[PDB]
Amino acid sequence: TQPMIKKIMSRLFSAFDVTHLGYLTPDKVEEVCRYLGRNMSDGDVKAMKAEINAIDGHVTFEKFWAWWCSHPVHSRTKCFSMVSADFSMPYHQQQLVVHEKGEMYTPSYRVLYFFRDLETGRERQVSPWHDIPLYVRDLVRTKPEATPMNRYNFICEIPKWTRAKFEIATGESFNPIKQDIKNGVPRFYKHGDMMWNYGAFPQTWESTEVLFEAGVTGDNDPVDAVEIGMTQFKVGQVSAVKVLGVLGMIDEGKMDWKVVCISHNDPICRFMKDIHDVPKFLPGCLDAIREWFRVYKICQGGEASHFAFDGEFKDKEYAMKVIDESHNMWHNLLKVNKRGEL
Amino acid sequence: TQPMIKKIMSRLFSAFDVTHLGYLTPDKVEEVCRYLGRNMSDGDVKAMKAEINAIDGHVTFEKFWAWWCSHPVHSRTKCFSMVSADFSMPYHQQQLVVHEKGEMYTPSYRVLYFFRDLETGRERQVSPWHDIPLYVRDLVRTKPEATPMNRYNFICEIPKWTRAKFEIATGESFNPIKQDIKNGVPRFYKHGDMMWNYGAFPQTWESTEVLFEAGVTGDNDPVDAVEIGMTQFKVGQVSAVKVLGVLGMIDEGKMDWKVVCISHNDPICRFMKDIHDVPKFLPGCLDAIREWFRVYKICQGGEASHFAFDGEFKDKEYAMKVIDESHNMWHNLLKVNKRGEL
Amino acid sequence: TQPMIKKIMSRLFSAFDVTHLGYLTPDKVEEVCRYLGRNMSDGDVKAMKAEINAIDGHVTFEKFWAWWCSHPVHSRTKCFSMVSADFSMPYHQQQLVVHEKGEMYTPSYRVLYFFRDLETGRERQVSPWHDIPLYVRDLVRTKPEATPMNRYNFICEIPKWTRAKFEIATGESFNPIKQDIKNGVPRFYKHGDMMWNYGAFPQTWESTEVLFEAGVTGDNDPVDAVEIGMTQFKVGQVSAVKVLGVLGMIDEGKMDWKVVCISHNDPICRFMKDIHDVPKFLPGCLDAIREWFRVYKICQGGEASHFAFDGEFKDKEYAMKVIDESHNMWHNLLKVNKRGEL
Amino acid sequence: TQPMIKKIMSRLFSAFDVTHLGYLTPDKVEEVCRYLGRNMSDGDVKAMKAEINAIDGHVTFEKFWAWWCSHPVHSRTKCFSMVSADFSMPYHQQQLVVHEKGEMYTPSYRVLYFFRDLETGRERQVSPWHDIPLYVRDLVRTKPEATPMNRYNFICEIPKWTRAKFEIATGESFNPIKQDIKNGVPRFYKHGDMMWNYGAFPQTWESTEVLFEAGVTGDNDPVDAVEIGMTQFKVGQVSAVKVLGVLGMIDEGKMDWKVVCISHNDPICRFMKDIHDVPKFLPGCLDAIREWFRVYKICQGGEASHFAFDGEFKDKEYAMKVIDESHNMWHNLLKVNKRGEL
Ligand SMILES: [Br-]
Ligand SMILES: [Br-]
Ligand SMILES: [Cl-]
Ligand SMILES: [Cl-]
Ligand SMILES: [Cl-]
Ligand SMILES: [Cl-]
Ligand SMILES: [Cl-]
Ligand SMILES: [Cl-]
Ligand SMILES: [Cl-]
Ligand SMILES: [Cl-]
Ligand SMILES: [Cl-]
Ligand SMILES: [Cl-]
Ligand SMILES: [Cl-]
Ligand SMILES: [Cl-]
Ligand SMILES: [Mg+2]
Ligand SMILES: [Mg+2]
Ligand SMILES: [Mg+2]
Ligand SMILES: [Mg+2]
Ligand SMILES: [Mg+2]
Ligand SMILES: [Mg+2]
Ligand SMILES: [Mg+2]
Ligand SMILES: [Mg+2]
Ligand SMILES: [Mg+2]
Ligand SMILES: [Mg+2]
Ligand SMILES: [Mg+2]
Ligand SMILES: [Mg+2]
Ligand SMILES: [Mg+2]
Ligand SMILES: [Mg+2]
Ligand SMILES: [Mg+2]
Ligand SMILES: [Mg+2]
Repeated sequence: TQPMIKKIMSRLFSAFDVTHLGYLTPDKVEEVCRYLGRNMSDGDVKAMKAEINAIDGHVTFEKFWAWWCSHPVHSRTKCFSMVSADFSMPYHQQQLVVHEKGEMYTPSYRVLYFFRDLETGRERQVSPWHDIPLYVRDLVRTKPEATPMNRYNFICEIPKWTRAKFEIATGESFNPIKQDIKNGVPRFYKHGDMMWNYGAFPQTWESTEVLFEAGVTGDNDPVDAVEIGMTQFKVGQVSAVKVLGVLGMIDEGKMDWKVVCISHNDPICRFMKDIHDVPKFLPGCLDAIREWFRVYKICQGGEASHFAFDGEFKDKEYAMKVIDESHNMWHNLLKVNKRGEL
Repeated sequence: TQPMIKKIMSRLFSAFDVTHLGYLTPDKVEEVCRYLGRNMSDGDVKAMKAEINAIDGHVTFEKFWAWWCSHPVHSRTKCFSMVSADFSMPYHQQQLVVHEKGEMYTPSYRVLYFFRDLETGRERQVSPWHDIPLYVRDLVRTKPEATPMNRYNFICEIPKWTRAKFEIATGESFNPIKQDIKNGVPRFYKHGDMMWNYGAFPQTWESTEVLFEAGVTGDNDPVDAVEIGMTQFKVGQVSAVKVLGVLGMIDEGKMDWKVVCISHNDPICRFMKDIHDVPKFLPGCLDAIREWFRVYKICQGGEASHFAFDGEFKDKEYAMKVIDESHNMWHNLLKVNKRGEL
Repeated sequence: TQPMIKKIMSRLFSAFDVTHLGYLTPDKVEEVCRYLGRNMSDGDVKAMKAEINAIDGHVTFEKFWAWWCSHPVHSRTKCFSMVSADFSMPYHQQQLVVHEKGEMYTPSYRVLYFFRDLETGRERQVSPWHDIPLYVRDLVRTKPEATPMNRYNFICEIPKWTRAKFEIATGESFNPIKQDIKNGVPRFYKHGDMMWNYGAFPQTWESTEVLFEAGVTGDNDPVDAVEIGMTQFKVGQVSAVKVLGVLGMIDEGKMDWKVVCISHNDPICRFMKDIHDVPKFLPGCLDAIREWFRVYKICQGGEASHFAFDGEFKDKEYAMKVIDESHNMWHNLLKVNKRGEL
Repeated sequence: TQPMIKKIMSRLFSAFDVTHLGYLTPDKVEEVCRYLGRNMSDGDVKAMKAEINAIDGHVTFEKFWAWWCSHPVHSRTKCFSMVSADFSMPYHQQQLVVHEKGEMYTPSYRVLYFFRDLETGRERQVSPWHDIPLYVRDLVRTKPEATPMNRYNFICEIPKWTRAKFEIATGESFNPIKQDIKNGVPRFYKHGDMMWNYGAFPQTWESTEVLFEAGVTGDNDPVDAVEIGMTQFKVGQVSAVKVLGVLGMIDEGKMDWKVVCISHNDPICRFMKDIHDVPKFLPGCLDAIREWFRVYKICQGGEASHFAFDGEFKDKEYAMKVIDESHNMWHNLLKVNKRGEL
């Protein structure tokens, strides 16, 4: 009798009121009985059609539900096994829900994430880091099996044209987004605005236990992403992106890959197929990204950033390896060592 | 010990070889034992670490698999419950696979559909009509809960700029795509080429038992769709589309809605938000569609088509109602009345 | 006193009524006299200011014009050389004007072209064939001198998705567009609709006096163009296109090049840089174009079309050479031999 | 005998060597004499053909030119009026040429502009401010007379994602672009990078003699433009833009309009039709522009900028009026008062 069962029965009802009259015609009443009764004889069935006929007026869904719930929970469940097979969903869709706890630009501000199970309606808090899938996987993959997958979830921490340095709080339960703290106050970029959507990939971690080719360990954070599309995102907004390449930034002695990606919703996504297409269609974009990350902390007392491969942006095949490997590291962190907070 | 278990263990292994060295270092050997052994003491554990140390040379995944499979299937399963929770997929992705049975443009030609379970690797034949989801539902829905869904699977039967009249064979098991037969020969449009991708929505049916507002029943086929993007699709190709509106075509006395939609991969999808945007950005497109469907059978001995609403293209809210209701009709056809073939 | 002179004086007037009060303030009246009066005697300047101050009410432009036209043709002549240098246009822009003489789809239908000189206001009829520039040349070319030009005027005779075979009438004075006549009636394609904007390049001619490399002479018509953008054009509409390549069609034994081009207003024009990009971004488009032109006359009793280079689409460099050479032929036809009608 | 005459004769030559054999066949030699010779005596035509036939080897253009230049200035004069009418260009296209005088980021750096007359080949230095047309006007306007014009030349001083404050030097002859000087050194924005292409409209001037509606005079500079397309421009690059709206910025007590525009080469230009479409397709763009200009000088010791209309972005109709009026002011500055340098 739970809300999940009610939705199943609601879809069942629609198969007998396809045109949404709002009620069951007499013919439809006999038909839903012939259907529910399929794993019965007439003993429990005779009692069923007689019961529904004795309802007063139009058999609305609401009255049909009432009739259904009035039966004994055991006998219901026998025929319900058929109903459930035909009318339950393949999987329960989870709606990502975002809530703010004010006040923005002060240390108290948080962006919290929840799941709303669309079948049960139950809400639970989740971690944008651990619980948002890194890979966007269709239940039924219709794109041809030849073309390989390139659809990643990107969590936007810092929208295009802004400079409040929001971050997934790796140290707090459920890892809400917060504003980073620098010199005791909420941190704003001093160098200038972030000129692309900036954020991170969920279910990745720049491991402090891994010696990257560059001779350093990781910066202890989710893998960083720069989304170069034309649309400004909201803080905490999550959207599907295509990975194009990656910059081997070494930041304060830690590996700090910067993945270049573009929203699958951008008008030029189709035409950007690897890192080399970015100079062709967005000349100066890669140079500006490399330079911004090279110098941005200098005005803050830091030093110029170093880069592996002499600052070369590696291609997408390489970037997806980097992401895959940080997914493994994240598996080791959360699944194996049970660390949900740093 | 099945292929599904092997993939689970392969992802497990990667969490202890994150950098893909191809083997387990000594430290990693102790760690995978501390992990597998978490629901054990030392009795079954002592036997475990001793067993893995006694492997010769580098513990490759292949040797790790061998060691794992050599244990007694019961004791394995106790710790495996933990492994399965951490490293099994949320759901099994199904790869849509298409096979042709030649020869094209003859009556023998068929396009068959299969599912390849990507975890088990098992293939089964499926119906493009019944088994391809009508609605494209993300497991975790990241688009904000306010913006409503508009992502439908479109099965292309007739590609842009062609005239071989392929159709889902509603009368055959597994409903392969075939070429329609007219006057004893494989059917080609006489009027001209189809100038947009033409096909159908899976899990819909223009019910022969429903009296549509127009005073007729349906044409006994899946709901028809015209995809107006610039890209030509392959025969049988399935892709995600956005519904914009619908034309109330009455064809030979049957309701024969023609849904106007556009590929979510087209460069101008973002800008087309309802049926009214089509004349703005694709002037003449709606007029040509209405006219082509109005007259195309006349040169074949048929009559001009009629249209409800005096030929008005209804908007997307209306088109999605039409699609929703034909989904209900399809539920009644397949689930309730158990008809997989017409 | 021409309307041309009036517009010059209107622009002069605006330079002293910059915010468009609609009239001259006293200080502005003194300033326009000091301007008109260099280099004249103080006698003529003071008398000039006096003539204008003696105007009744507000010195609107319309009254300023009146004063000017009443002024003596002598004093005018000396300063007007200055005025003309400062305020005359570099060249007179001609506005293309299109008029129909009904009735459409009958032999009487004509689309006529005119020029309206925006400075003199005089309208004169012109030939879309002879008088519309083949090359679109900016007065000041701002694109870098490195980038070679690829901006051509395309005259649409047959809009996307239509089949009325309109044509520039090479045989009639001013070469209006008419519907071709086949078998005594206005001609419609029997094969199907034209699925791209179809038309011709002005100031070109497939010479009947030239033996093309293919061993045949030309089809005696302007060079044919297929514009593959997503937007449908109106009959007779002229717009700027980018040339991509050309198909060496031989039609009924005559050279009948089919240039592939795309509108500079199309959303994907920037990404289409040569003929090879068409299969990348519009798969099937080239094949469909070749096939349509190969077979369309067969159903009319004609023969399959032939193609040079085995049906290969030559690239944009080759296509521009063909166009340049047909431009030379047109120069010989019109300028040298004075043939405006065939 | 000018290089201008040589190009005329080159085009004439091509009209008799249409396929570019590179020389004149005998029949073509007779034909060019019959052309040049109307209307002359048979004596002069036969002697002319004889002069050219008496040429050694193949009559290439280069030798044809030689023959022409040696011909007697009398006979030339009579036919050349015909030649000039048939083969001279409507107007001489000027190619914009840009030269740097290093060294960049020092006070010595200059970007100079030239015109190369494509017919005469003569190069002369020009002012990007005065000599580049504000309005982009086609010789033959093919867009329908209904559509009003919205095609302006934009001079980029500060490319997208940069912060070197380059400026048209209003104080120097020919008004080269230089880096602004602030506090004795070449000026860089302290606030951050300019996140859109920034520059100015040629042939405009924010007059110091005009009391703007806001109750202040102008900032004595060309009108400022922010180009919001996705493509980064080079310093000094000139390109055609579509005007969308304008921000009524008051900067240090002076009127300092900020016109919002977008490149006619941008993929989404067609879809942006007025200022209201910018929030539809580039959310946050307007807010970010207003805010950047509001605060950027504060970190330099300056004050927040003021805005007329409470910071509202006025629409494109209003923006074009502002531009038209600043064009009038520029006419008064340059043409009437002869001020090319401030
Ligand atoms: Br050009
Ligand atoms: Br224009
Ligand atoms: Cl998880
Ligand atoms: Cl995918
Ligand atoms: Cl910082
Ligand atoms: Cl199903
Ligand atoms: Cl959705
Ligand atoms: Cl048919
Ligand atoms: Cl025909
Ligand atoms: Cl190009
Ligand atoms: Cl010729
Ligand atoms: Cl500054
Ligand atoms: Cl517009
Ligand atoms: Cl002024
Ligand atoms: Mg940080
Ligand atoms: Mg980070
Ligand atoms: Mg960092
Ligand atoms: Mg980082
Ligand atoms: Mg059919
Ligand atoms: Mg159908
Ligand atoms: Mg039908
Ligand atoms: Mg149908
Ligand atoms: Mg013809
Ligand atoms: Mg033609
Ligand atoms: Mg032909
Ligand atoms: Mg032709
Ligand atoms: Mg300045
Ligand atoms: Mg300025
Ligand atoms: Mg200023
Ligand atoms: Mg300014």
